[PDB]
Amino acid sequence: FSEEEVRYEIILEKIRGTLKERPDEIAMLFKLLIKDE
Amino acid sequence: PKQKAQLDELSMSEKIAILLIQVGEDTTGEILRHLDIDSITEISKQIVQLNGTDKQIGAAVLEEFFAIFQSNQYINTGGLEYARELLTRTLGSEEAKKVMDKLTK
Repeated sequence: FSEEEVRYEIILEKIRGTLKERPDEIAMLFKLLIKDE
Repeated sequence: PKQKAQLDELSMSEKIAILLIQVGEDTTGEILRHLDIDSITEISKQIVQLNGTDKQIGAAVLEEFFAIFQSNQYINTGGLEYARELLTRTLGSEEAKKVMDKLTK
């Protein structure tokens, strides 16, 4: 459990939580990000 | 250096599949069920093709999306780690740590 491995787990857990929290909004965010580029 | 080169040529759709791979099947299924078929086709294709990407490239992708969610208010916790990533990018590892120590106090 290096500092790097633990920091990785910090952001992964919050990103997972955000996706679970509002899946329809993140799905559209992803569409909009793709269309932007 | 090769990883860096490979990271900067990922399309946004490739980055999204790499993010989805790392969050796991259950959470990925939740996103895919709210996408249109053409979006699901493209993202599903990259999940199959980018399975087993280097973990360091995946971590760099997560950090990129972490900053997006912080700046748009989807994530309102973990400010310390966000600061740590920001200061490391802007000041480098060793001056960022001296800021970080003062920042935690």
